[PDB]
Formats: sequence, structure tokens, C-alpha cells
Amino acid sequence: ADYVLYKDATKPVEDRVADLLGRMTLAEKIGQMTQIERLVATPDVLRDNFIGSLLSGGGSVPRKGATAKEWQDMVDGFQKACMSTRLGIPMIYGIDAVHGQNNVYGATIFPHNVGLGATRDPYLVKRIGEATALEVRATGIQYAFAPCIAVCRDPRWGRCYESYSEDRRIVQSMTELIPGLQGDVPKDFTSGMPFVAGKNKVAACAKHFVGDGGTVDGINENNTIINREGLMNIHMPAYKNAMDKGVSTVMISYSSWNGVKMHANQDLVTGYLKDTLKFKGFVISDWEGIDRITTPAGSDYSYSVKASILAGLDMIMVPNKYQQFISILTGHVNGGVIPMSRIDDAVTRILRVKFTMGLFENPYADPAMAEQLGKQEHRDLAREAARKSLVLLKNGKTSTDAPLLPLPKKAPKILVAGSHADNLGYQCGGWTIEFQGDTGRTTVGTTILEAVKAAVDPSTVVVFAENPDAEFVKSGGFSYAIVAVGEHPYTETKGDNLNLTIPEPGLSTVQAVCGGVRCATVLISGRPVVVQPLLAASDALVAAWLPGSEGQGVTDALFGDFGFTGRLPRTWFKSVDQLPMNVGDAHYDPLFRLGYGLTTNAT
Ligand SMILES: CO[C@@H]1O[C@H](CS[C@@H]2O[C@H](CO)[C@@H](O)[C@H](O)[C@H]2O)[C@@H](O)[C@H](O)[C@H]1O
Repeated sequence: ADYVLYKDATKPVEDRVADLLGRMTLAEKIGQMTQIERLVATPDVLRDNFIGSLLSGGGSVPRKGATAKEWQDMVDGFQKACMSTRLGIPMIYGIDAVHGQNNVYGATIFPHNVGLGATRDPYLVKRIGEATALEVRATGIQYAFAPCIAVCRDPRWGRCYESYSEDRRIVQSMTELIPGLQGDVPKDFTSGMPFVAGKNKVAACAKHFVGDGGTVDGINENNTIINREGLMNIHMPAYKNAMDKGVSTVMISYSSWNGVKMHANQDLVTGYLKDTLKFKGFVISDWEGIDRITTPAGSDYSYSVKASILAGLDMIMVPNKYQQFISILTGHVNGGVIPMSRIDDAVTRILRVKFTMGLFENPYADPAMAEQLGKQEHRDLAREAARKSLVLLKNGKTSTDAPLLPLPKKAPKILVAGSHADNLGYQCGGWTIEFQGDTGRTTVGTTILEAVKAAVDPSTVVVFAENPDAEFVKSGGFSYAIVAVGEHPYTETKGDNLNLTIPEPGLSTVQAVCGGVRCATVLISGRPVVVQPLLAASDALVAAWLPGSEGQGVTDALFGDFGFTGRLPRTWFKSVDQLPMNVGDAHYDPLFRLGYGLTTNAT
């Protein structure tokens, strides 16, 4: 009697979309296109403005240390308000689960993407997507702003660690994250259609469209200076692979392509992504990305709304001034500046994703999934990934020396040292707990020092000293040392760095240690950094990138349980004066070329 077709789970998605769209008011439509921060959301706001989506931006959590159930109860509280609207359209909640569900205390933290590139193991990355989707659903969240498919062309960019590689082919291969997060697409699948398998999967997001990895001087907020040919040949291809794998959403770059702001680029967003690649999911802005269309940012927000929505963006990550956004867009539609056809297209795409993914059938969190958070199988996977990511750059000072690695687990006394040997937050890097990461024991994990203590024979005495002097080392009766140093956590706008040298004490500790005893240096970094001096001092040196919460991945290789297999996914420069300098360039003079990596055999 009271049958409503969009509420019928047995109906085809396109019929449900069209049935719902035909019923919606303009307020209901513009609400769907609006994404807000949890920080500004209340039940009344969500209901009264018919809100379509929420997010947690970096560090946006219900409280420090919050359990999986606390996150579920948060998300469900917001959902209950959404489901209480006239039409009962469930919100989608988005988060940056970019190396695990990394805002959440106790989530497994996987290596960052640059290290995943070093594994050259797309099936490993798919399995990471799988595990990540489980840990995201453990917290009640249904959408991950991942993968970042940037092709970072200059390691001075502060997000270079979010790129699998400077080589688009490796980036393309690691789009296997998508069917991990979302599920494998049907055999009959049409490229560009969105797909999510159901309540144990999440919607994914290929980001940031397009050429975010190309930006002049590394910088971003900035211009990506190259022609159609290098756009199409370097920066774009992985977006086609993402279409073929049913990526549900695409996020637009803050960047510009040849002086045109991506958030205002109709030719690329509508002409290419939608009309040429036949993308049928939704296009989301970046954080205040429409604001940044103008200079200064936010100085003509009316223009920002007109320009972005006419360019083809579907959902706007406001994320705070939702009343201004909705008011302005409403005015634009009432005035005929934005046609109803454009609103209807945006809403069609958002609804298409929501229906496809089963969000109308399972709008609420599954309490039984809470135990997927930080689950030990997932940590075992992260430990495998971390080990596979390690690139061995040196293993002996001369070709006649005994190879230092693998180290024996049985020795009378060994030294573990360095700023990075017992600091979980430094080993995770940015996008861990906080936006910019943090120092010290910020989540559940195993530092390098703890990993060493867990690996060695019970007779081996392990001494830790963060920054020992040369005399301490020479007097200590050590068999060897493991010294871990490197970069502090960062994101784009502390991490855009011109000198790329590691902070002190880092080199000075390696010199003091290695001057006294043979030493294996573990370099923790988001990118290649100035390395000759560290190499000169070290018997062995490993580029461990940002390996995440499972430090036993490092020791699994140091102690020979597995052989080193990682290969550089980026060029290692001799000097920052050379940059940009990528594989295949004409003037190509690397310290280590892309693909370089020494090996060991398991003992
Ligand atoms: C600096 O202010 C903080 O910015 C971060 C990153 S900006 C933008 O954020 C999106 C949603 O988190 C990410 O998917 C995207 O990759 C980033 O470019 C933001 O997360 C914080 O919320 C904001 O305080």
C-alpha cells in the first residue's frame, strides 16, 4: 500500500536513483551535495539541511583513545538524524584511511605508499585494501579517501610518501588497492561505473585529480607545469585503471594544470573524467578546494560555488561553512546561473554510489565488526608489507668485507640506538593519529627496539641508547649496532622541504655508533634524502621508508628470517640541485637508479 520504489532493495540501482531524485526538493538535492566536518555536525544541522555526507578530516576524532565502539556510536548518531529526514536518505561518512584506518587509536598502521611501491607486489596492496576496509567498517565508516594515485615527480613535495612511485606504471599496478577496499568488480563490469560489494567493503576515492604529483619546485597549492602529452602519459593513466576497477569516487586536486585550477576545470572534470573515461560515480572536492579557486582563497565564495559546480564537481567538502555553501548554491539555482540539469547530475551520481554500495540497506554500523580494529592477522600483513618495502642500499663497506646483514640473533651484547629506534610515531610518519603525525607512543605498535628485543636469543643483552657518544660505544663490548634515524612526521605544508637532509642528531649518532662498532643503519623517511654521509659511515644501510606500526617487519629482514627484496620505487638523487630528476630523463645521473636494491638470502 505505502510502497516506495527507492526503498525496495530488490530494485535495480538506476531505477532507485531515478525514483528518489524525482521526489526531492531543491533543498534535499543541494543537501546531498554537501559534505560537512563532524566538528560542525549536530542532529539538527544534519536534518534541517538534508546533509549528504560527513567526514573526519585529519585528526578529527570523537576523543583521543576512542574505541571502535565509540566511533560506531558517533557515526550512528549522525546517521539516525539523517534517517529521520522526510526521505530518509542515509549519509556517507568519509575518512583518510590511507595506510590503515590511521586516525584511529589501535588501528593497524601499514607502510606508506612509497614503501608499498618498493614491494612491487600489487596483490599485497590489494590485501592491504581488504584489511583496511575491515578496520574502517570496524569504526562504522563506509568511505575511505584512498588511494592517492599521485605520480610524485619531485621528492621535495611534502606528500611524496603518498605516491607509490615516480613511475606511472608502478602507480597503475597499485590501483589493486581499489578492489581490496571495495571488492572485485563483476565479470560483466562496465569501466567507469562505481562499485562496492556490501557492508564489509568501503567506497574508495582515486585522488587527487589530476597532476598533483607534478607541482613546480615540489610545492603545490601550486601550478603543475607540463603539456597534454605529459598529463596524459604520466599523471592520467592510473585514473583509467581506477575506472576499470570501479572506483566509486574521485577527489579533485588543489593544484592547477597549466595555470587552470582543477576545481574549476570543466574540460578535465566533465569533458575528460565524466564524458571520455565515462566515470559514473561522484566527484568530490578537496578540503576548501573550491575556496582556493580564488586568490586570496575564500575571497569570492559565490564564484567558487559557481565555478566548481559548473565544472562538474558533485559533492563539496565544505567542510565547515555549510550554511554559506547551501545558501549560495540555492541562490545560483534560483537565479538560473546553475541549471537543474547540473544539480540533478550531481545528485544522481551521489545516490548511485550510495545505492550501489548498499548504504540504504545497511546504514548503521555492525557492532560485530569492532574487533576487526587492530586485528592481529592485519598486523601480520602489515609486518609482511613493512619487510617487503625495505630497500637494502649497502651491505659491506668494501666488496671484500663480510656482509653485515643478516645479523645473528645470538650475541653477547648488542646496541640499538638513534632517534628513530624507539619512537612509534616517527616510524609511522604523517597521517597517523594526527594529520601531521606525532612523536612517541601514539598508538598500539612495536618499535624497532621492541622488535629487536622480541627477535633475539634470550642470551643476547640488548642495550638502547638514543644518542650515545663514541666512547660509550667503544667501551660497551657490543657485537654490532642497529641505529635508526631519519625524518620527522610531516605533510605537505611542513614537508615541502628544499634541502632534504635529515634532522640532527641523526648523522652524528650514526657516525658515533659506526665509528665504534659495525653498524646497520635503518633510515626512516618519506622519500629519498641526502644519504652519502650516512652511507659513508655505515657498514649496512636500509631505506625503510615509513613502515608503520609493525616494526618487526624491519627486524624480520635484519635478522635474516626473510631476505631483502625491496627495490627503489623512486630515483635516489645525488644532490637536491639535480631535482627534478626522474627515470627516463635526459640528464639522468642518480646516486641509485629507480629499481636498485641489494638482496640477501634468509638464514
Ligand atoms: C591543514 O588543514 C588540514 O588539512 C588536512 C589535509 S587537506 C585535504 O583533506 C582531505 C580530507 O581530510 C584529504 O582527503 C585530502 O587528501 C587533503 O588534501 C585535512 O585532513 C584537515 O582536516 C585540515 O585540518
